[PDB]
Amino acid sequence: GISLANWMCLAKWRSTDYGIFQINSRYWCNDGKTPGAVNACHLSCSALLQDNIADAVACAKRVVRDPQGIRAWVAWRNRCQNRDVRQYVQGC
Amino acid sequence: GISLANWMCLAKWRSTDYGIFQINSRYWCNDGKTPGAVNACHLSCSALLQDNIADAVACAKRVVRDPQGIRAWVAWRNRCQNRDVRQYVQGC
Amino acid sequence: GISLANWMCLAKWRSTDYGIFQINSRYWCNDGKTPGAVNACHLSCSALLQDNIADAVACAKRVVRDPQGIRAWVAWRNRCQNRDVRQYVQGC
Amino acid sequence: GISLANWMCLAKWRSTDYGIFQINSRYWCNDGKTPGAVNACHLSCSALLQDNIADAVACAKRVVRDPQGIRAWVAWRNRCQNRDVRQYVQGC
Amino acid sequence: GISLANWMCLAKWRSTDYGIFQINSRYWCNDGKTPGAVNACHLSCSALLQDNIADAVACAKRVVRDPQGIRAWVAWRNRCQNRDVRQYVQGC
Repeated sequence: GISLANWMCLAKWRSTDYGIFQINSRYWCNDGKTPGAVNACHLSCSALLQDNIADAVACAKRVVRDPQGIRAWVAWRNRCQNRDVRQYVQGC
Repeated sequence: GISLANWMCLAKWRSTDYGIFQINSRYWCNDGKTPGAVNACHLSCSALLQDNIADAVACAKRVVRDPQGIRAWVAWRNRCQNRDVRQYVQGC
Repeated sequence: GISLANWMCLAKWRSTDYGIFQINSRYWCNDGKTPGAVNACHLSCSALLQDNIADAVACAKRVVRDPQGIRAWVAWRNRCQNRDVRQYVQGC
Repeated sequence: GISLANWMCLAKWRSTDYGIFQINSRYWCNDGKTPGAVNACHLSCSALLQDNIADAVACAKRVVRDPQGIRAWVAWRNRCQNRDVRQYVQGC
Repeated sequence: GISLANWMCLAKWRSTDYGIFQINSRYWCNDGKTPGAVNACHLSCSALLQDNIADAVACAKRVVRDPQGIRAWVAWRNRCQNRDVRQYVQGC
């Protein structure tokens, strides 16, 4: 992931030292984010998958999906209609 | 994940030292986020999956999904209609 | 997850040292977040799944889903209609 | 992932030293991002997959998908129509 | 991934030294990005896949997809229509 380290040492027989660390930080910003909007989809025998990860830091993900065995998807004579469909997405 | 360490040491026989760490921090910001809005979908024999992770830090996720055995999805003569469908998504 | 450490040491035979750690913190901000809004969906023989994690720190998740054995989803002659459907999502 | 280290040392028998680290940080910015908007799709026996990762730092992802065994997708005489469909995406 | 290191040393028997590191940072910018908008697609027996990675730093991804075994996709006499379909994408 992330590893930081900061050291100082001295010996004897003025000083003003600075360490400033700023990784994912935001200052005076107007951030905005709008991932993954879905509208008016028709799914008959179908899959939709989304990872809408908006801001992760040092995050870990592990996935196993459908290792083994029969999948059958069958469709016939289905009727799907979208009419006058509008999507406005404005992550301003 | 995230590992930080800070050390200081001295020996003898002024000083003013600073350590500032700012990882995912937000200062004076106007952050806003709107992940994963879904509208008016028709699912017949269908799946929709979303990870709308908005801000995680050092988070860990482990998933196993449908390892083994028969899946069958069957659909016929279904009628699905959308009419005058509008989605407005505005993560300002 | 997250590990921090802070040390100081001295020996002999002024000083003013600082350690400031600010991980996921928010200062003076106007944060807002609106993950995962769902509207007017038709699920016939269907699944919808969402992880709307908004702000987690150091969080851990472990999942197992449908390891084994028959799934069958069957639909016929179903009628689904959406008419004049509007969704407004505004995570300002 | 990310590794940083900072050292200082001295011995004897003024000084003001600085270390500034700014990795993924944003200052005075008006950032905005809008990944992965989906509108009005028809999926008969079909898959749609999206990774809408908007801002990750040091993040790790591991995936296994459909290792083994029969997939069959069958569709016939399906009718799908889109009429007067408009999408506006404006990540300003 | 990314490795930084900073050292300082002295011995004896003024100084003001600076180290400024600015990797993926943005200053005074109006950045905006809008990857992967999808509109009005018809998928019969088909797959659509997107990685809409918008801003990753030091991120790692590993994927295994469909290692082994029969895939069959069959479609006949399907009718798909798009009419008056307009898409506007404006990552200003």
